[PDB]
Amino acid sequence: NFCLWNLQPIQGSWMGAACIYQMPPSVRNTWWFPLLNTIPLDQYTRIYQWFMGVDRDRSGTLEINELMMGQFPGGIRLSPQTALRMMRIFDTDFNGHISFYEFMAMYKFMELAYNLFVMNARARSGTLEPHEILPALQQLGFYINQRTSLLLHRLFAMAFCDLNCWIAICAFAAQTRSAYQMIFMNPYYGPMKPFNPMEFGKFLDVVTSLLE
Amino acid sequence: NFCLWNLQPIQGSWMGAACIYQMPPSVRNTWWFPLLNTIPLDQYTRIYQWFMGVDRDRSGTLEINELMMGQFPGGIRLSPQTALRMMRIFDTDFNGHISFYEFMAMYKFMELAYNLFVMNARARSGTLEPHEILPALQQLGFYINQRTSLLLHRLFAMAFCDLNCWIAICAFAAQTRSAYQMIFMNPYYGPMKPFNPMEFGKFLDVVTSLLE
Ligand SMILES: [Ca+2]
Ligand SMILES: [Ca+2]
Ligand SMILES: [Ca+2]
Ligand SMILES: [Ca+2]
Ligand SMILES: [Cl-]
Ligand SMILES: [Cl-]
Repeated sequence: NFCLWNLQPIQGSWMGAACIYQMPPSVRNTWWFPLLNTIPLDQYTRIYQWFMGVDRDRSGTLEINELMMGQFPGGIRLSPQTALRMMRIFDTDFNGHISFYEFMAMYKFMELAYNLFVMNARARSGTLEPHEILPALQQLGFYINQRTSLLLHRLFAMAFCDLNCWIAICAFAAQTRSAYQMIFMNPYYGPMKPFNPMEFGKFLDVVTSLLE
Repeated sequence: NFCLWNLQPIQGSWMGAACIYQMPPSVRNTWWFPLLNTIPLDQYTRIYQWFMGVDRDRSGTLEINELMMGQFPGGIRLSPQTALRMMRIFDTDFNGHISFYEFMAMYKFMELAYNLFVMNARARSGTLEPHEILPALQQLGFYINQRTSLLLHRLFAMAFCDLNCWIAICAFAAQTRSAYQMIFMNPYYGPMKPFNPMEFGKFLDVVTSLLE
């Protein structure tokens, strides 16, 4: 719009630059960084309060044991496997710690996943049946096929897939996205191509098949 | 040598061409095809006898249930997961059948893996301890790192890794090789680069991390 009363924020607004330049390069370079600009300041304090509840030794950081022990929004809990996936996604420094800014990303990611869970649990509230996994993952940007969606339900769930199992699936898909980023940063594979969600979906189908 | 008495066979000898051109394109195009030229004719009949023992419905082909039920050389047995990996490696036609030529490859692969198992089970006969997995896989051509070798022992074994568990590991590494072949055949990633075992080793490290 060119309407004065309805002006939308632009990506990379000058007002955010101060904050952005102070952030660690690892954080700024990562595929999930744009999650950070979706969070209003007024939710900052809520997320920070949550962070404090998970940070059991008050280190100002989250370690894998804290993720395994933590309660997250919507009653989400993480198995040891899933806590490790969250570390591999969000500890972009590879130091074994999740910083507050890294947790903010993880929190938003979990809230996106939770929203799609509730939206796609239509046959039975609080569970995803196998046929609901495909659309929920597509909505999140993971363009997989039916074969793959049924394989993920089988690997990560039982009849139905509860919220925790859904978050496990989403963490696997996101860790594969990080792995993809790492692989294609290797200069052996030529100049880095822009991300193509359809091509990445095919990559995710293939890597999923390696899990069985 | 230029010695008449000690002439070595050359790869792609004219005498094998008749056979090679009659083979299905899927088989000829696959990364494991050179396994086939390592098998002398006199072992043909032994492998065929073994094939017949696994082929329970005499279809002239092996299906996944036959792999799950089959006994292979060295007392090797395949879990459901590993039988499926063997299908993903060797059913290059994607028809759900392993042909005799596809089984020949699988048999040779298993014999290579079995030989390295016996060679590397030094601390205790009939088992690989975690530190023996790294050299055995390097000997097979899979250039992984220590982190990865210990992750594979953890994922696929217990204290020690028996033969069947080792074959499971080898099948995972080989299925990842097939996956790599498939991924890099996609024209999105540019002209296909020649295979580089060191670069592939790094790829295997990364994909291994996705299994936990
Ligand atoms: Ca802490
Ligand atoms: Ca970190
Ligand atoms: Ca059969
Ligand atoms: Ca076949
Ligand atoms: Cl589909
Ligand atoms: Cl190493």
